[PDB]
Amino acid sequence: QQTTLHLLVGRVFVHPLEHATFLRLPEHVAVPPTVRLTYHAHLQGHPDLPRWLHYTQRSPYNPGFLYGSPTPEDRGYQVIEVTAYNRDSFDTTRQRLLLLIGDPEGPRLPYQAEFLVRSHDVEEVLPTTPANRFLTALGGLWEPGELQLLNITSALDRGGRVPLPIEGRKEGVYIKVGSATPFSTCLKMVASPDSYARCAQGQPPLLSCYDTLAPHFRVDWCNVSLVDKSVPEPLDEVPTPGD
Amino acid sequence: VEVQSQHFQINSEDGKPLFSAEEQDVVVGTGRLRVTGPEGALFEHSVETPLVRADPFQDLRLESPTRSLSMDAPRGVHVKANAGKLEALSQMDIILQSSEGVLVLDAETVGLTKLKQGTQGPAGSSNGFYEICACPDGKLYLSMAGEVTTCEEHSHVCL
Amino acid sequence: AYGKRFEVKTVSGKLLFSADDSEVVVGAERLRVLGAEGTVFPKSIETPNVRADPFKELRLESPTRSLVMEAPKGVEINAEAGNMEAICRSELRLESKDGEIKLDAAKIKLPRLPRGSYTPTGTRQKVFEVCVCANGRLFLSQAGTGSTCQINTSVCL
Amino acid sequence: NQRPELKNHIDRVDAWVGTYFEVKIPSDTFYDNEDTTTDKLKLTLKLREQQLVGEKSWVQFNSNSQLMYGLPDSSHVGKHEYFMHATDKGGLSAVDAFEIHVHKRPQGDKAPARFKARLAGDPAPVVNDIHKKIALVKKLAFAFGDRNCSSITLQNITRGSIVVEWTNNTLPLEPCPKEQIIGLSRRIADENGKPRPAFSNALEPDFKALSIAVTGSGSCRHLQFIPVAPPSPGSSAAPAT
Amino acid sequence: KTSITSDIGMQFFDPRTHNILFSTDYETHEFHLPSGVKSLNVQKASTERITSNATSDLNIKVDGRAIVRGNEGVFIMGKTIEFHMGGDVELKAENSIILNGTVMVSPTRLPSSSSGDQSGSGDWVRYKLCMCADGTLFKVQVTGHNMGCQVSDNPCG
Ligand SMILES: *[C@@H]1O[C@H](CO)[C@@H](O)[C@H](O[C@@H]2O[C@H](CO)[C@@H](O)[C@H](O[C@@H]3O[C@H](CO)[C@@H](O)[C@H](O)[C@@H]3O)[C@H]2NC(C)=O)[C@H]1NC(C)=O
Ligand SMILES: *[C@@H]1O[C@H](CO)[C@@H](O[C@@H]2O[C@H](CO)[C@@H](O)[C@H](O[C@@H]3O[C@H](CO)[C@@H](O)[C@H](O)[C@@H]3O)[C@H]2NC(C)=O)[C@H](O)[C@H]1NC(C)=O
Ligand SMILES: *[C@@H]1O[C@H](CO)[C@@H](O[C@@H]2O[C@H](CO)[C@@H](O[C@@H]3O[C@H](CO)[C@@H](O)[C@H](O)[C@@H]3O)[C@H](O)[C@H]2NC(C)=O)[C@H](O)[C@H]1NC(C)=O
Ligand SMILES: *[C@@H]1O[C@H](CO)[C@@H](O[C@@H]2O[C@H](CO)[C@@H](O[C@@H]3O[C@H](CO)[C@@H](O)[C@H](O)[C@@H]3O)[C@H](O)[C@H]2NC(C)=O)[C@H](O)[C@H]1NC(C)=O
Ligand SMILES: *[C@@H]1O[C@H](CO)[C@@H](O[C@@H]2O[C@H](CO)[C@@H](O[C@@H]3O[C@H](CO)[C@@H](O)[C@H](O)[C@@H]3O)[C@H](O)[C@H]2NC(C)=O)[C@H](O)[C@H]1NC(C)=O
Ligand SMILES: *[C@@H]1O[C@H](CO)[C@@H](O[C@@H]2O[C@H](CO)[C@@H](O)[C@H](O)[C@H]2NC(C)=O)[C@H](O)[C@H]1NC(C)=O
Ligand SMILES: *[C@@H]1O[C@H](CO)[C@@H](O)[C@H](O)[C@H]1NC(C)=O
Ligand SMILES: *[C@@H]1O[C@H](CO)[C@@H](O)[C@H](O)[C@H]1NC(C)=O
Ligand SMILES: [Ca+2]
Repeated sequence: QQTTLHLLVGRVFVHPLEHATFLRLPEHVAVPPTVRLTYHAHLQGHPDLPRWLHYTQRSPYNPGFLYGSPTPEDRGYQVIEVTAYNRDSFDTTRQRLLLLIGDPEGPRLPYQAEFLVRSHDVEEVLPTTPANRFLTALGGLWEPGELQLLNITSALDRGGRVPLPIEGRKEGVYIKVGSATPFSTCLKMVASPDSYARCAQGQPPLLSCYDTLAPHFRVDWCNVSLVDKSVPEPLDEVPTPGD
Repeated sequence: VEVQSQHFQINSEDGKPLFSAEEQDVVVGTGRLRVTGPEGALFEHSVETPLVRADPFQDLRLESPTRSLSMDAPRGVHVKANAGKLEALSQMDIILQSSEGVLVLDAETVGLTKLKQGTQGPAGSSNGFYEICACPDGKLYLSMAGEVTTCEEHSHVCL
Repeated sequence: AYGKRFEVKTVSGKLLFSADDSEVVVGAERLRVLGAEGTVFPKSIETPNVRADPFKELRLESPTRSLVMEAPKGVEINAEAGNMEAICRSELRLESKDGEIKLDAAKIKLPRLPRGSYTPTGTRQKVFEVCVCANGRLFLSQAGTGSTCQINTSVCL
Repeated sequence: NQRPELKNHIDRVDAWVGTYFEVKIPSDTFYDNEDTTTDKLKLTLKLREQQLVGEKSWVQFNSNSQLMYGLPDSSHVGKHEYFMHATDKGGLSAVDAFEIHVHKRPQGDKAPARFKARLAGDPAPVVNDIHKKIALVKKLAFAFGDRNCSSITLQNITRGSIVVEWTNNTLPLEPCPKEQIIGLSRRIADENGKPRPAFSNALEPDFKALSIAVTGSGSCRHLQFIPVAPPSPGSSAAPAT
Repeated sequence: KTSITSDIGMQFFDPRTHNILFSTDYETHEFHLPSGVKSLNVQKASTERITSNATSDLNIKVDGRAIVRGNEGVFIMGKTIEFHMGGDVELKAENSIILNGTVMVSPTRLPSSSSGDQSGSGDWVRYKLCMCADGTLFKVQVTGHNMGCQVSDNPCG
């Protein structure tokens, strides 16, 4: 029933929920695609998940997903209970997960870039292979350096709009990538006010260096947030208990 | 009236705690709270209780102002009223479904308000029409339409 | 403080706080709960009105049990702009011990009745057929033998 | 033709008492398989069940341009619900239920500036006609030179003669900025209260303008702005203990 | 009793940190829910979803009427949906009622004709039900004997 997982503060953690684990079907057989499941995870002893966790699922046929980046104040031991609820036989099953929020290892990541991928949805990015493909595609522009995901969030949580299904329009996702090596000239130029001025009236964003994410990743280029975490925030004042 | 101390407490006459405010967090020991404000409580995410009552107001009103209300229970949904009545209204449709089971209509009298009329003419095509029969089990079944009665001809279905 | 009842009131007289033995009355015009994972009330709630926020949908769900609703004076269900769907799996029972069932929709469909099968001799049980009186009240009559849905005495209007 | 889908919800329209409020229906609220946009559908507003909204109601829906406009009354504080029906050429209708909040302004009684304009005639037709009130507010905004009607916040209409009092929502709450108040006074009338010719031209031909006055409120409640004021006496509360 | 009368009310703050732990000036200091409450009695609960425990029912007990209003539809799911109505059951739609699935009816309570009650000579107005291909129901007048569902016109559109 229970399972133990390891998590690092300020990093993306994804644990897909699949019919095979909950329905406990035989390994040598495959679960029929006609089955339907609607999981609902919640904190133990409480009716919903904490702030830093998120649950998403497209259709009952598709597998569910738990994601989110733990916050430093949420370090320790946590228990998450998942209640799978079949929609055909109307019978439920329960499972537990144990999460141990560790601590980040190695040097800090002080250079962060927030993108906006309009060619993918939060369901198609959570699995490991698309995320790795995106990381390798972005590695060319940020070379030298290694990129590790820091935050993934659906656009609908950021005041987005449901897209009209005309040809291929999708909600889009926000991906935050952190690294320790300083940005190249291309990323600095993209974040320059000239691009903002250009797309203010409708001119295409300035892009001199060769793109690599295309055509598999249509990215809104003049909306890319650059954050430098060098010179960290000063210590906040604290009150000493009086006599 | 300003009370400046480290631990404020209100007890019963015997000594059972009734209320306590300190640096840690406020605690209500009587096991009941009551807010008399007209705006009422404003929750954030969810509420987990095993019983919802309507005090002496004698009227409960569940409402979803701009989206669809929905109930759910895997073991079944029960609605009870010893001396009341059910009035289901809808401006679009009323769909009752059962994937595998039956639809029992237990009532001494059942009335159908709206039902049009059709002239009985042999010239029309027999196909595309059916006649409803009810065998002593209680279930209903269909028979191919015809100029004469045919319920007894296809009475094998509920054997 | 000890005693039987502790209260706070304004000069005109208005209970801003009162912690008696039974309950703790608070005069706040609006209580706000800011929990992120929800709140748990072991015993119950007592409200005359439940109203979802104007961006979400109410959902009275029980995760692994049945939902029982009691209302002695009657139940009314309204869906002003949508179907009043009711999906089950085992049995959908509409009971009325000493009343009636009325269906006032503009049309009625029953598109899953078990289709019959042809039998030359058939069976001998009297398969009743359904016939409607003048005022819309249904009744059952014996299978095709002599008379028709007639033979009803005076039970319908 | 499959019935139109409700791609995006509205579910909330905010409004404050007195100020003119208007909302344009977004271009992706509805979507049909053929028309493919809400502007090609037929939008209508309904109160409840299927009954229509009366022409005397404080909320009106201009369907051809797909706009909703209104001026909530002083006694309509609270929450209301409505329905938006989208009908295509095939007769299929999609309904979206939304809710309108009418709330009192945060500066309801702390407004630094309170105005007053006197108009000859009767106030009975004006009070019970939303279109006339909208026209009056728009004419006032045009007279002041500001094309945005959302600034003016009407408060009261009296009997006998049409005496209308309002505030300027743009004006800061604290402290009272006297200089633009006196500039508006110069642009609107003279020192003795006789209206500026531009004001008379703008207000006409709806009503007849005779005189206006501007008093103080908020922090500087002891000041009158029309240049006939004896401004020196204020609170005048200086006792001796 | 132990009464306090004032224009504002009692206020308690810890001298060590000088933070108001509990004030009765609700407008300036909002009220936070104190831990340990088993039941709550509020005038209006603007929640978003009500759930029972992982192993308990959700009982809804009232004494008067219960009014349910979903402004965009009311959806009910489960295994066995029951309506133990003590009076009348009135489904009043406006476009159609779709009685999907197998339909049954109690024969022991419905008025069933008996054999040997041909006393009524007068042929009162009566109808026999009929099931169109698409699903719509329509009644046909009964005149003679041994007649079924043959109709020249098209009643079900
Ligand atoms: C993020 O970046 C993408 C593409 O790079 C933009 O589509 C998106 O919104 C757009 O933002 C730019 C400026 O950042 C703006 O020029 C675009 O049009 C404006 O829209 C505002 C909306 O109020 C108008 O007032 C203004 O006159 C322009 O027309 C805007 N696109 C749209 C469709 O609104 C960017 N989002 C954010 C939050 O920056
Ligand atoms: C409520 O008060 C504000 C004051 O902040 C008014 O805004 C000003 O309105 C006037 C006329 O409506 C405008 O002319 C002001 O714009 C400025 O005007 C000067 C000339 O006076 C120009 O030289 C400037 O270039 C600028 O255009 C405007 N002030 C600002 C900062 O926008 C507002 O109108 C008033 N409400 C109403 C209903 O009149
Ligand atoms: C990863 O992205 C998510 C996207 O939602 C971030 O969650 C958001 O975090 C901010 C910062 O806390 C929240 O804003 C404010 O949070 C405070 C609590 O500190 C709260 O009191 C305020 O009311 C306000 O909510 C924001 O709400 C939250 N988003 C959601 C949907 O809850 C998250 O912080 C990001 N994490 C990292 C490491 O980048
Ligand atoms: C989930 O919530 C349900 C709420 O019903 C919990 O079950 C209830 O637990 C309480 C314990 O405080 C039981 O009260 C006890 O009842 C017995 C017998 O009546 C009585 O002798 C005791 O003095 C006490 O009052 C209550 O009966 C019980 N109800 C049901 C229906 O089981 C349950 O424990 C909760 N589970 C978790 C994991 O939180
Ligand atoms: C009355 O109940 C029956 C039983 O569910 C409904 O039949 C169901 O109708 C839907 C839609 O027509 C079918 O879904 C379709 O299934 C096919 C595969 O067969 C798939 O290719 C389509 O994309 C679509 O998903 C469903 O299979 C069918 N169920 C059965 C058991 O036949 C019927 O629609 C209900 N009547 C009304 C008026 O709603
Ligand atoms: C008229 O008023 C409306 C709202 O009161 C203005 O729309 C927004 O106004 C706020 C603050 O006034 C700005 O921050 C937004 O950028 C405005 N939205 C836009 C411009 O799309 C509107 O700009 C006003 N128009 C005039 C001519 O004053
Ligand atoms: C904390 O200690 C410092 C000593 O430097 C003192 O000045 C300060 O007042 C203390 N904090 C509080 C809240 O009293
Ligand atoms: C001004 O409005 C208030 C609102 O309470 C009303 O009582 C008063 O009669 C109004 N005065 C005039 C002159 O219209
Ligand atoms: Ca809605």
